[PDB]
Amino acid sequence: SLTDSKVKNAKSLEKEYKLTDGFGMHLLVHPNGSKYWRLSYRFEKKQRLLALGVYPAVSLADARQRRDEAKKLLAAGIDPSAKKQADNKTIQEKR
Repeated sequence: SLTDSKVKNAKSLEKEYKLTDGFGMHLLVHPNGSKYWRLSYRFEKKQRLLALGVYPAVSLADARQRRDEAKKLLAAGIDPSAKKQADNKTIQEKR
């Protein structure tokens, strides 16, 4: 399971790598320096990858919330790629 500090302190390498958080979610740490939240899921029923947002715009807590929302859509038979992820307000945006 990831922590805020592991996420913050992860450094880019030569090639992209994934830091897994569980339940299909990972942080992609890209050599471009950017950090992407992603969810692996199955639907229709191929394996797919969902973008959940960009750190630090989206925190680890925020990413887990967006994962949860995607799992709810999946459970209702809705492809979670149809969702505008930004409609999930972040904890800071809430402020």
